[PDB]
Amino acid sequence: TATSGSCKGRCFELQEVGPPDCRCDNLCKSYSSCCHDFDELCLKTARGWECTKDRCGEVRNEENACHCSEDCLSRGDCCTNYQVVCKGESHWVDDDCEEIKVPECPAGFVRPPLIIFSVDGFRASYMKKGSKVMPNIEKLRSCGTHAPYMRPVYPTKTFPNLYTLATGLYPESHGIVGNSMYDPVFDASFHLRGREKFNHRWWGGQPLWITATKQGVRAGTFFWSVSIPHERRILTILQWLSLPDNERPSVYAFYSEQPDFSGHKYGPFGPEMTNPLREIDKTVGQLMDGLKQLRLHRCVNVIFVGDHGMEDVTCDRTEFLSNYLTNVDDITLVPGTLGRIRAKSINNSKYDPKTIIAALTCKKPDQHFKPYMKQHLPKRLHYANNRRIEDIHLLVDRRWHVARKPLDVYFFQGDHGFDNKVNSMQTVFVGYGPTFKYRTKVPPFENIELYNVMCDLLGLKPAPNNGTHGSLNHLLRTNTFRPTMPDEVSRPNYPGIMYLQSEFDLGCTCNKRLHTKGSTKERHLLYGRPAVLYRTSYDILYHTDFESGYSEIFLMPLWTSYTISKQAEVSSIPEHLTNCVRPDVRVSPGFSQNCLAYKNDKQMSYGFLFPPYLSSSPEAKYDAFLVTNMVPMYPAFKRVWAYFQRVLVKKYASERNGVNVISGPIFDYNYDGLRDTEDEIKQYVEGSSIPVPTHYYSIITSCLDFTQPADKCDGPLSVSSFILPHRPDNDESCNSSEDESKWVEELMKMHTARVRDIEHLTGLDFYRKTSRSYSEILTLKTYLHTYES
Ligand SMILES: *[C@@H]1O[C@H](CO)[C@@H](O[C@@H]2O[C@H](CO)[C@@H](O[C@@H]3O[C@H](CO[C@H]4O[C@H](CO)[C@@H](O)[C@H](O[C@H]5O[C@H](CO)[C@@H](O)[C@H](O)[C@@H]5O[C@H]5O[C@H](CO)[C@@H](O)[C@H](O)[C@@H]5O)[C@@H]4O)[C@@H](O)[C@H](O[C@H]4O[C@H](CO)[C@@H](O)[C@H](O)[C@@H]4O[C@H]4O[C@H](CO)[C@@H](O)[C@H](O)[C@@H]4O)[C@@H]3O)[C@H](O)[C@H]2NC(C)=O)[C@H](O)[C@H]1NC(C)=O
Ligand SMILES: Cc1cc(COc2n[nH]c3c2CCN(C(=O)c2ccc(S(N)(=O)=O)cc2)CC3)c(C(C)(C)C)cc1Cl
Ligand SMILES: Cc1cc(COc2n[nH]c3c2CCN(C(=O)c2ccc(S(N)(=O)=O)cc2)CC3)c(C(C)(C)C)cc1Cl
Ligand SMILES: [Ca+2]
Ligand SMILES: [Ca+2]
Ligand SMILES: [Cl-]
Ligand SMILES: [K+]
Ligand code: NA
Ligand SMILES: [Zn+2]
Repeated sequence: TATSGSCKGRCFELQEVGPPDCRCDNLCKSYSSCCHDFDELCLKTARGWECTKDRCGEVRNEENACHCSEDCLSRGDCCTNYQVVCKGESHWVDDDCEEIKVPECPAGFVRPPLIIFSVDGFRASYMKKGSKVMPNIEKLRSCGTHAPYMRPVYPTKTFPNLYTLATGLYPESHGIVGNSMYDPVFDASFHLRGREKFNHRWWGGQPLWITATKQGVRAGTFFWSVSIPHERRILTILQWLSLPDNERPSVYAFYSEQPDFSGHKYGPFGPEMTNPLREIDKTVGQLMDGLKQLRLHRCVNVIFVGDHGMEDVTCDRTEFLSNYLTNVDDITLVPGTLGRIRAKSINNSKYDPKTIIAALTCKKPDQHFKPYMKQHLPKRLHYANNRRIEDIHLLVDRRWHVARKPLDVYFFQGDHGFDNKVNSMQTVFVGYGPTFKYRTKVPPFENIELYNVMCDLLGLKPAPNNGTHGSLNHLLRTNTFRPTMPDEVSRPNYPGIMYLQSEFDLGCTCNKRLHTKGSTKERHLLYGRPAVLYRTSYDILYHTDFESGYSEIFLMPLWTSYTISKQAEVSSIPEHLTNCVRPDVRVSPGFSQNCLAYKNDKQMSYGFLFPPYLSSSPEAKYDAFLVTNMVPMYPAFKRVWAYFQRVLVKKYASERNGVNVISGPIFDYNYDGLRDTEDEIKQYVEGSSIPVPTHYYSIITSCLDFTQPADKCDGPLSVSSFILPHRPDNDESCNSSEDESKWVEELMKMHTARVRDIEHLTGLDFYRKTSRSYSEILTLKTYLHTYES
């Protein structure tokens, strides 16, 4: 570039220029392309950041970092404390909270601006634990809308989380799957240090600044160069807010590398952390004071958000793969608070993923990581459908690291990156301004949801993303998004009695009419039938104790719904009943399973969706053993499922005052988080067309007010759900030799899920017929029961 050009009149210009011009935008530094005089003109520091009484009314000196002259407000370049020191005004933090019912903006503003104030490593518990030293942040939190915590995405690192904030996408979809990555298609490596990360090919989706710009709404920079001091970042935003109407952005971002930087050195709660928290709070105060001087403090919506939390982690708490693998030199590891393994050489024909997994599985009693093939990771992590994610993954216990060899580890006392349900990884959310609610607490929610909300705040249509638009309506005073329930694509058949017993050849070892036309359906289907959102052929089957949507294409239920009261009795299941699976006279032989395929398949057995253990009556129990209630299950998985059905369902009914359960299969052989089509299924029961699920789900709903039984609930609902992997072993559960009471519940907690996760995986839409607002239901569908204290 012709660096001999000048930044005079151009400092922090919003639109980058190309060669031969030199640049004065904030990215110039990152591209070594700033005009020669950029530091001199654009990064002024003279006299620091604060007006003093002696400077009030000064003649303007262009060398100063900020101004205390009479003309500074119209120029938009006063120091943030100018009006306090020189005009007897109060600091924003010292003013009482006053509800902001409507935007109170200068003429020419067409919408309230949005400022995203992002703090790296701001762990959720800082809001309480640091309260005495963060009065500005505490005022935003108490006066605005806040959650107790916000859940990050996995991995709980900066780049994946900030880019999720910007796009509404899971890392597997936006592509920023770690702070370090290898892309095999491009044969390229992304690192925190170096130039490859600047290549646009890494950054997928459509970030908020693009969404805005394409829709005619101007944006400030999102990236801030490390060397631009925070006070200059703030002053820059405030100068941009003073631009003419057709030049001024509507969306802005601030980023702070604190408290993360100090948290890595000192741990999350090291005594050294107080000062960083005070410093960040000071910066918030600068911004708020600056807005108040500009008459924008009741105009702009401020989002105070972190990217992830921070855990205690030390060099000694490192597991070494060289203690497990004889062949450690044949692998490449992406190390730390997660592990990702691939072959060092793609020409090495002796590398074998299975052997690596086996050598890493339950080898030391206290082992502080667990290996997975990525498709076997908990589905809630949504961490598999990208070629940048290695097939072999190590989920590392909180407080630990993994490394390849001890020499890699020859400082830090804090780190992050762990599973996003871990409490130490949670972060913060506050929204303050005219469009957010006043003095309102909202439940915890996921950061994937925020893109849609920022688009709502800006009048933008969001690009397609992984939020559930409307699930955060309860944060907002205005600009809610009101969607319609998706249209049902396939209508059910309602078959009657159409086949005689002797038409079947199952190969098994061997008022009723009111219940078959759906007379207890009100009790067992409490929220309406699920809607099927794709083209298929299915049947609704009614029974005294349960209702099902039976797929003629997959030869099993898509869903099975049943209600269990607090007083339900559990009964024995003798094996002669399990062996004598009965034809369903409503469903053709051709569209049914059989016992022979199971007898022939030495690896596959079967279970039942409605639990025979919880049958209400003799008439009713026969229904539990219908061929249309059977599902393929490996013997190892039947241990898990039997415990859930025999012990856990009744325990949850007792605790919750009844539960409604919807269970069913999931097929996701391509690990994309989406329902498989029939032609994607990789495994059948031997000699048959009976497809093998990759997972089994259950959605367990009750009354939020547990004084009301689940079947007579007048108000909001409570849900917990799971997506259990259908595996042929229990190798994931290192204590699985013990009784199920010692390991199954732990496995289930790990595989906790949102209803929305199940919806993606099944093409079903739940909760169609409740008494509740649709936005309330969408929030319910995004809920995750995390099992953390
Ligand atoms: C979370 O939300 C996101 C956003 O809604 C959901 O992701 C979408 O899911 C769709 C289904 O998986 C997917 O749709 C496919 O789009 C293809 C066009 O894709 C390009 O163009 C779009 C639009 O501008 C762009 O967004 C895409 O961006 C991806 O790829 C670039 C690299 O080019 C990456 O930088 C970027 O990060 C992003 O990667 C992510 O998605 C790709 C898949 O697109 C993954 O490979 C990555 O790992 C990463 O996850 C692209 O630039 C389109 O071509 C597809 O159509 C084919 O396949 C379907 C199969 O059902 C079929 O109907 C079509 O006929 C067609 O078939 C032909 O191609 C097949 C595949 O090669 C072939 O085998 C057949 O024989 C046929 O010839 C399909 O429509 C959409 O791209 C993504 N969007 C994003 C941003 O990720 C996501 O599902 C949500 N998650 C959950 C769990 O709900
Ligand atoms: C609001 C918002 C802001 C930004 C800008 O964010 C940044 N501006 N400037 C820096 C950043 C972050 C990275 N970075 C780091 O120093 C860093 C720090 C810790 C870790 S670690 N180790 O804690 O994970 C890893 C990297 C360099 C400085 C973005 C984008 C997407 C543009 C990044 C999106 C949004 Cl929505
Ligand atoms: C895509 C991407 C690239 C890079 C490399 O660097 C950049 N190259 N090109 C841009 C960036 C930074 C991000 N970025 C902005 O912050 C921005 C700038 C101007 C306006 S504007 N023009 O609307 O005012 C709005 C937003 C868009 C442009 C990074 C890292 C983190 C590696 C820096 C992160 C990302 Cl997500
Ligand atoms: Ca020029
Ligand atoms: Ca799939
Ligand atoms: Cl990483
Ligand atoms: K078998
Ligand atoms: Na085991
Ligand atoms: Zn960090």
